[PDB]
Amino acid sequence: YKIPVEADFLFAYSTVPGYASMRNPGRGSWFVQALCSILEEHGKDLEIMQILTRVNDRVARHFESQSDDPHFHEKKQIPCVVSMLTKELYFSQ
Amino acid sequence: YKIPVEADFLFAYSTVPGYASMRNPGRGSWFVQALCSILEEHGKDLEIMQILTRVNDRVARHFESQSDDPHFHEKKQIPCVVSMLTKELYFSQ
Amino acid sequence: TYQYNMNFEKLGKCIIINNKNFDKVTGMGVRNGTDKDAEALFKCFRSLGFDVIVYNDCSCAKMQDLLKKASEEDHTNAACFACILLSHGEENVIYGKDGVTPIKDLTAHFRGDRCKTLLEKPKLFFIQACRGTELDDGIQ
Amino acid sequence: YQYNMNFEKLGKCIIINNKNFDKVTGMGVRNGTDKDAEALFKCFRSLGFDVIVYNDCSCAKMQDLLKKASEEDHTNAACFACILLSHGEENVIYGKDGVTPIKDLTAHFRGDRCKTLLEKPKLFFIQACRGTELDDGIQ
Amino acid sequence: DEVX
Amino acid sequence: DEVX
Repeated sequence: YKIPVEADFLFAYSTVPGYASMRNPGRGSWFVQALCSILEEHGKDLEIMQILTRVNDRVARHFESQSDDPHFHEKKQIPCVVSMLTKELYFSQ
Repeated sequence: YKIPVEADFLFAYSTVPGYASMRNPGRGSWFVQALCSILEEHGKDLEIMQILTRVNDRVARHFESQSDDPHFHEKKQIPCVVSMLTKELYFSQ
Repeated sequence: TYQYNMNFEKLGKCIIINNKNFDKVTGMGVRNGTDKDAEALFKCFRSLGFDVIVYNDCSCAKMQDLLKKASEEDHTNAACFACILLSHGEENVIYGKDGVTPIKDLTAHFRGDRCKTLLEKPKLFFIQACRGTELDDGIQ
Repeated sequence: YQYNMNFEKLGKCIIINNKNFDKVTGMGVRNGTDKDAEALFKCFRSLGFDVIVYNDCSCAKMQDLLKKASEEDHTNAACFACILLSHGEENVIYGKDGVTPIKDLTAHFRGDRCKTLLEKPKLFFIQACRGTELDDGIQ
Repeated sequence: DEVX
Repeated sequence: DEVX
């Protein structure tokens, strides 16, 4: 009858451990841009992992950093989903 | 055109960070038991996150530790899925 | 029996922490662009059906207390809970204006034994923040 | 929206089954892990993986196993899978001789370090402790 | 019930 | 672009 106290958590990190996260001063951070765009288009009809997987893809493909500083130039990013969910999650019906 | 070096990884941990993982000497570890049972029934027809989510549920509900040592008695467990995948994953077709 | 039960009076609370400015002593600069993030997140999650609240330039104590109180509220009629963090960060920790606080401590308030009204309900945390200094050069 | 699965092989599946441990590590026998390993072997074999089980591996061996695997040619493989069964602590897994970081094992398959698994899923299943805390549960 |  |  008991349920683990750590169960039913989900963490959608913008990036993987040890790595930085990119933010565009004019457009906002990459992860949020992608998250919102996909949610606007599929928030109601897709399962949460499907959404975040597509978010992963969007950040990974559509984005590449630009900077006069070469250290931060042409860099890439992949987000990081941590799921302790026990069920599928749909935001509708 | 470029792809992040950390992309397309998936980690299916038996438990969450900081926590132990339960193993039954006669029946095997909880996580593996659940994983195999779910894979046996749905490995070919379900997406990997659907599979691991059901594994999460099975470990969280069907299992509770038994032990003479009270420190390890009636304890619970929730696994931990870390996804850097960019697509849905089916083991068929 | 494979999906979370979404048949509740409300979908749930969505807390957005929008940290833009930081005390100089932290060594953290302004996070330009975070305002457009906070807005887009607001419009999106409001549209989903969440009761959205936006907090700005919070201290570590503010962030901790904020989430603590949220976990002490009654979520019986809520389907789920969501929290979005927008700030500077390092591995396992998030920046308030005042400094760093562990992410685990923020989320621990919503553990099953510490927030019984969100038991068996999904607890979502979206985190826009650095987790270290490494960069991904990419390939091909 | 799905990974391309139209390849000659599903991929390689490495199972590391650590049961007994060098006394200097202070870690005891992991009874039941053999039943795990066999059950896992049949499951992943049924999926279509080319499964090989390695037993009681040292840290150097585990590193070598995965390094060699990442250096193989996965051009005709849809994906790669690795299953780790051993004692562990946070961020580390036990070899017979002691501990090795999980990050080091998996880093071999990074996009820039394994070009034939680029844009292909790399799966790691890990049965091991990640600390000493226990979950008392509730209700 | 042992732990890993 | 900047980093967080």
